[PDB]
Amino acid sequence: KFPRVKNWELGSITYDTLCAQSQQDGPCTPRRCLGSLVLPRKPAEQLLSQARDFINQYYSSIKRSGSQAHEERLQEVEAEVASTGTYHLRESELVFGAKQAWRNAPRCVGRIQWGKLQVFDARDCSSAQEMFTYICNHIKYATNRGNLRSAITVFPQRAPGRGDFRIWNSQLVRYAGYRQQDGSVRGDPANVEITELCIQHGWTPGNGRFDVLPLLLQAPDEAPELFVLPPELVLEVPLEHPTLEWFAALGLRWYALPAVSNMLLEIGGLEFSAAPFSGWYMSTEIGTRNLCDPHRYNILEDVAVCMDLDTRTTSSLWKDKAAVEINLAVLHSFQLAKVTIVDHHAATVSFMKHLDNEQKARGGCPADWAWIVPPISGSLTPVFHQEMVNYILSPAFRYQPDPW
Amino acid sequence: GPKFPRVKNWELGSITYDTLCAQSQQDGPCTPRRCLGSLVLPRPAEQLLSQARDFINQYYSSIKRSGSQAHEERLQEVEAEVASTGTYHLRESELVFGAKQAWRNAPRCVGRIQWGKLQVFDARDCSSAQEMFTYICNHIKYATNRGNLRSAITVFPQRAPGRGDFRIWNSQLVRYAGYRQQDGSVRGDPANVEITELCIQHGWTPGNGRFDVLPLLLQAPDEAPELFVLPPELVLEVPLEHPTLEWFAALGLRWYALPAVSNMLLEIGGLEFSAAPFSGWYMSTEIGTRNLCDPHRYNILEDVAVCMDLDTRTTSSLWKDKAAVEINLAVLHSFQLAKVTIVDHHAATVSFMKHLDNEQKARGGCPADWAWIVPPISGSLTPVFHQEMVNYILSPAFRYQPDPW
Ligand code: HEM
Ligand code: HEM
Ligand SMILES: N#Cc1cccc(CNCCc2ccnc(-n3ccnc3)n2)c1
Ligand SMILES: N#Cc1cccc(CNCCc2ccnc(-n3ccnc3)n2)c1
Ligand SMILES: C[C@H](O)[C@H](O)[C@H]1CNc2nc(N)[nH]c(=O)c2N1
Ligand SMILES: C[C@H](O)[C@H](O)[C@H]1CNc2nc(N)[nH]c(=O)c2N1
Ligand SMILES: OC[C@@H](O)[C@@H](O)[C@H](O)[C@H](O)CO
Ligand SMILES: OC[C@@H](O)[C@@H](O)[C@H](O)[C@H](O)CO
Ligand SMILES: [Zn+2]
Repeated sequence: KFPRVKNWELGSITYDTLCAQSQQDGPCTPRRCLGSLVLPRKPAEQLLSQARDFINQYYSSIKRSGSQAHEERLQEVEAEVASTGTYHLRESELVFGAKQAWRNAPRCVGRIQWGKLQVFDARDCSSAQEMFTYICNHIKYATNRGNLRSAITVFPQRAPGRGDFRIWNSQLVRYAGYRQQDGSVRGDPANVEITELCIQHGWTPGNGRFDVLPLLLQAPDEAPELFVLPPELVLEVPLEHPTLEWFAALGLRWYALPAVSNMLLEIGGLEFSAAPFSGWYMSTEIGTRNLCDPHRYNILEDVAVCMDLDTRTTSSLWKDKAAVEINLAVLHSFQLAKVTIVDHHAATVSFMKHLDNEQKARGGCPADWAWIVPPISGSLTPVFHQEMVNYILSPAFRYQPDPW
Repeated sequence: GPKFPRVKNWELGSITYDTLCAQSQQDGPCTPRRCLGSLVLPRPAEQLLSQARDFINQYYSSIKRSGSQAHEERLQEVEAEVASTGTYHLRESELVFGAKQAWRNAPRCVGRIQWGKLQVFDARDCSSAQEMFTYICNHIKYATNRGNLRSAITVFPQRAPGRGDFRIWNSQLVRYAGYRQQDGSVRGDPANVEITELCIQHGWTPGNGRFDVLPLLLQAPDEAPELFVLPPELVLEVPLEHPTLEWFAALGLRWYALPAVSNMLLEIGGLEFSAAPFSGWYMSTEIGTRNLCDPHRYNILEDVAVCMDLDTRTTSSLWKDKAAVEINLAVLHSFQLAKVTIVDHHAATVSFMKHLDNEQKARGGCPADWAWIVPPISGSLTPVFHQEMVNYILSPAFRYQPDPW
């Protein structure tokens, strides 16, 4: 019923009772576990019950359950859904809802920060142009000259029988990938498709390894529009290494602001199809995944050769060695640039503290072990040895289909 | 698409569907409401017969004689045995098939490319602890092969109704002692504190080193376990040195050659073999990362980092990451120099991906525990990290069982 959760480094045991609050099924069944899969395979009373649950969450949060304001708010929601098939959140409710979705996000290692989130209400946006203004302000606010601050901008909710507000980019800041005549890629192979979409919508493309993509922004039932981010808004960090003088000569660099723009924020049964959020990077996202993944910049071999490692065989651990120096270069360069970043040891340590906080606060914490455990040096971090329970709580961030 | 889990590799973009999970007749710990896939240990003639029937069907399928006269006769013979005795017995080749299939079916083992090449030792005639010792020594000699390691399993008599189990009390045939100190610390391997004390309680005169090989506590049916010291010449060990860090040798670290699990229950057609030690060869990260660097194991990370003169006062120096790499390299280098079979985490995960493709074609899927398959260092540097995996319980199976004390 309630799962026993063991930490194998410390021998300590907890029991997750929070998971009983899950109203949504994930992909596992008793016959097989699908916990390693990245993506999911796929009226009024329903909305009304998700709404009431949410409003109840909110008033309990401000310690006013049963108050007249609480009972009144419930009747407003009920009156509105009964008449219109939908309802609208008050700004304070949206702010609470956004924080809870972040708190409930099982794949986020940064949730120790969940209570500190600047929420921009952009629900009065009626055009792609206005979306762009809102986005620019978000980036300006969040970047803060390198003293990064977590933020989310919330655009208008989905509505029955009209197109969604959507940001076509998967991140607000990302580098282009240009498919070359011989079928290689200059730039970021993860972004070949969005790059091609930008060009087809009139963007004049650069030809570098790190060309910042323009935004494709879509207002309901309209073709998406192209907007070039002003370069002065996009803070970037040149990569150099503390001891390897040759490393800077690789011409490598990365952007400061990690901002997801393709996810759906669901609150009280309402869905926000455009609600970009940003925090700050954990170094391995850049050093290990972005730069070392075989299907990303894939620079492992190049670095190892610069290090004169023996690439002929796997047992020299040339890959492990290069990867460490790359992550070290990312930490060093961000610190030298005074741009907020957290290494995977510090991050995982703070996540453990978060598990403890949430255990006392809520009786558990949904966590996806495969995502929380860093992509290098797994068992060198405390989260490796910590069992975790995964489940879906609402409010939630969800994946949604690419709008094209 | 099909009504089966869609499985994606995100590096290559390739898609398979697992149809093999349909053959699973045993529930795991997950439900639609929550995934417990990360938990290490999650919680009658009628039942025996259906399990037995199922395995006999598996056996005859594998020899391509499903539905044959010998198939139906074997089914009848098993039902009649269970009818008169309450249990039944495997033919020798059925045992070999079952032990191989249990290995093939093990979601947590990355070494499964080798599954067809397992030497199965039949020790179902064993009738004493002394005899178990002989069989185990023989296993260790055969499997070690002076450094050219060979996969093997030795199978002792099955669990019998109204008779005590054959049990090996040790969790591995070879493991190091852990001596609790008066200051509260542990000398040796902290993993082994309890078994070390049980050995002493049973009359073992304890050492006082960091790497004292443990004696075996062996239990024949309905008898107190008996203590047996392994003759040092049978236990191959490898002193650790580093290819370029000349001081690493001075740390006096070492590890044993033979990784032999000895406390898992082997289950085949409902028959339960409570003592069936098996052994392969190490993947280097088992020694280098887990045994030597786990905080609750030898915990040598800080020590090595200090010798490397790293900044252990801040996480951002990546001192743990650097030291861990050199320790893993020392493990590989030393085993290679000593000519003792070992496989690094890159070569092992590449072979497992090949194994996945083999099993996709052969069986339509492969049960795999992602958390265990992905190595504890350099995770996304290996191809298995980017491979989605479906986990389920197939039988024959290796299973955990409670410590006999
Ligand atoms: C403040 C510092 C933050 C850190 C250090 C952090 C860290 C991370 C990391 C390492 C991941 C794994 C992503 C990947 O590897 O693809 C992740 C995912 C995620 N984070 Fe955060 N995060 C932060 C802020 C935020 C904020 C402000 C939100 C929402 C308001 C958020 C919500 C999420 C969600 C929903 C995911 C899952 C993304 C996906 O599945 O693609 N995080 N986070
Ligand atoms: C031949 C070379 C082999 C390699 C490289 C290999 C590799 C591995 C590794 C790295 C693990 C993870 C164990 C841990 O991290 O605690 C494992 C687990 C396991 N292996 Fe193997 N293995 C090999 C041979 C075998 C054989 C011969 C068998 C049985 C006939 C076997 C059955 C198992 C089982 C049942 C587990 C799960 C153990 C547990 O959950 O504690 N393996 N293997
Ligand atoms: N769909 C999809 C899909 C599948 C796997 C990974 C993905 C990207 N994951 C998020 C990557 C990312 C990038 C920048 N920033 C952040 N980020 C910011 C705060 N927390 C995470 N996360 C999407
Ligand atoms: N019960 C239990 C339990 C929980 C976590 C880890 C554990 C040990 N896992 C096996 C370790 C191990 C040691 C030597 N050899 C092998 N081995 C040999 C062939 N394949 C794996 N495996 C047991
Ligand atoms: C197949 C596997 O689930 C996939 O590669 C996951 C593994 N863990 C991850 N962990 C993080 N933090 N980010 C990721 O994209 C992934 N990808
Ligand atoms: C808590 C977590 O499940 C536990 O530490 C697991 C993770 N993955 C593992 N993987 C392997 N190969 N061996 C292990 O012992 C573990 N331990
Ligand atoms: O080129 C488009 C891709 O970046 C995009 O499809 C992402 O894979 C997707 O949005 C999930 O991140
Ligand atoms: O010292 C006792 C332990 O080694 C023992 O309890 C093991 O943890 C157990 O047998 C499973 O590995
Ligand atoms: Zn699961």
